Amino acid sequence: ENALLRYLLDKD
Amino acid sequence: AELTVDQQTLLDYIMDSYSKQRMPQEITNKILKEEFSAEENFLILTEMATSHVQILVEFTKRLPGFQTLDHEDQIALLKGSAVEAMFLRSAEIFNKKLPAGHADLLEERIRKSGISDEYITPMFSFYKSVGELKMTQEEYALLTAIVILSPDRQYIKDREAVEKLQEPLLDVLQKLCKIYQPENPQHFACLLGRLTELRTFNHHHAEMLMSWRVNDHKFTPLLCEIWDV
Ligand SMILES: CC[C@H]1[C@@H](O)[C@@H]2[C@H](CC[C@]3(C)[C@@H]([C@H](C)CCC(=O)O)CC[C@@H]23)[C@@]2(C)CC[C@@H](O)C[C@@H]12
Repeated sequence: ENALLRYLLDKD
Repeated sequence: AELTVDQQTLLDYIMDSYSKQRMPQEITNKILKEEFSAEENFLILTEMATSHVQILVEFTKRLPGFQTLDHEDQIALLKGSAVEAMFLRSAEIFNKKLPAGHADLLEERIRKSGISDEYITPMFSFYKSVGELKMTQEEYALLTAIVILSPDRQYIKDREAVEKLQEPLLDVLQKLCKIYQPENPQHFACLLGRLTELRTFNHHHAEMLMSWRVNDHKFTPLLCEIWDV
């Protein structure tokens, strides 16, 4: 899922 | 001394982008002041790594062409390179130029921080080997960029798209190899070698983790997610 990583890629 | 304009532009851009973010002063001097403890070291070291990851996602977000890729692939490239990239930085940090400051002290925290000296020994052997290569900031920057931009990562759907973005970095690093060290070369080949090596180091790293214990402290949410657990 990588929910945190995703969030850091879209608006940091 | 060749190096076309397109290549110099990429290099200058990458170099610019490479030295932007930088580790927070708080977390940094946190290794000078404050003291020992296998659990405290474990927390510092883990705090930085969590930082490094953040800086890393920003660096790759502004790597030429990156945002142009499929969104899923970007994640895969990040998840796929986070650890290896960390290894390159570890290498960069450890060998070459000792500013007579905090870095030699970081080694100490790493030693006895709940990490098997049966792991730190080969690891630090590696860093000393990459050290023998006497690399520059630019070589570290490109390697990091090509490591991140690997088309052969387990989940990417469109590898050609990533290739188009990585070749230019590859062409530059190589031409950069002839320039700084033409005495041999092989250097470019050897550099790509270390790139395959740390891929196997990623494997050991994944294993050393589940045995990494320190009292009962847990890794930060991000690390647990990127380092898998
Ligand atoms: C056996 C080797 C140690 C060093 O490579 C450590 C990493 C954790 C992340 C660092 C502390 C890196 C740091 C985040 C760089 C910060 C910066 O950008 O200046 C450089 C040294 C790294 C250990 C503990 C944990 C991960 C393991 O695979 C290697 C360990």
